[PDB]
Amino acid sequence: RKLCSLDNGDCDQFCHEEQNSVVCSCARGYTLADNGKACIPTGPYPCGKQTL
Amino acid sequence: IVGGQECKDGECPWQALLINEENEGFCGGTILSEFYILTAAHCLYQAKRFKVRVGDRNTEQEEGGEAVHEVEVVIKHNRFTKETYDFDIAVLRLKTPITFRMNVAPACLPERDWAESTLMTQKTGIVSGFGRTHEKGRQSTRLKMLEVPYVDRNSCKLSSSFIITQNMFCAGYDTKQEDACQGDSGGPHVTRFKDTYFVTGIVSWGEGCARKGKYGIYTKVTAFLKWIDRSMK
Ligand SMILES: CN1CCc2nc(C(=O)Nc3ccccc3NC(=O)c3cc4cc(Cl)ccc4[nH]3)sc2C1
Ligand SMILES: [Ca+2]
Ligand SMILES: [Ca+2]
Repeated sequence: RKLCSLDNGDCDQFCHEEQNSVVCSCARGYTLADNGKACIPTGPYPCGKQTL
Repeated sequence: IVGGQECKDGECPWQALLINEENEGFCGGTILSEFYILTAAHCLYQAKRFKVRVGDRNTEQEEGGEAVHEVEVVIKHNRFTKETYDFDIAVLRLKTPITFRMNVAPACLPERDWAESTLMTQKTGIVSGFGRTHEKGRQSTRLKMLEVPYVDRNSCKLSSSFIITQNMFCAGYDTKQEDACQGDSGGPHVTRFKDTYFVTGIVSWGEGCARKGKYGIYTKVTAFLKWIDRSMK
């Protein structure tokens, strides 16, 4: 396994293979972090999170 | 839901409930955003007029977090077929926006290719609803959830007395007495990925509930992502 097939490319959410490298992206309501891998919720009640 | 567990506080916040004029639930839905609910097309033929309740876990008692929303626009898939329940999907636009809060939050829409190779290849997804607790019984007054295994397409073709189109997928157990049931229809099938929940299915149909060698049949959300996106404008 390589790229996205290897632990989701280390991405938090979506992983695509562009050229021969991993590109991570995020659902609406999240932004991609500086490290280009983590997804940071932009508000309260982002999609997909159980509520606390 | 037959078997399964109660949704505890805050566990199933994307659940919606369609309620008829008599204020009784008849189908589920999934919150996609402040204005849009995802449900099953077949649910639209079961009430002349209906509204959407969000934030409810116990229909026996208003616990203050519940809200009702009227439906402005119904968008039913044009290719839905009563015969086979193919294209069993609809989107509802609400007249007024949902306020997100404890027990009210949207599920994420995934991207199609990643969803198919990454989410639908996981072991299990989670289905939820206020439907029947047994094939012949009454509807749950509490919101229940159930973890259901994804089922091989071939196994599911063989198990089924009705055609399984490519717009459907199967989930559930061979013999174990756990399954969605009547009244769960329209509701969420979600797949967890790293503590984030993405919508992957719509509760569509089954031959009875929890029968041996039978599975639950869900609308395959990934086949409709563009349609949904268009419908939400
Ligand atoms: C092509 N068809 C469309 C609708 C249908 N409905 C059928 C049917 O047998 N319904 C039923 C009659 C009496 C009591 C219960 C049920 N089941 C249900 O209502 C039911 C919906 C459902 C959804 C999931 Cl994901 C899993 C199990 C399920 N069971 S068989 C069938 C075939
Ligand atoms: Ca209540
Ligand atoms: Ca079964």
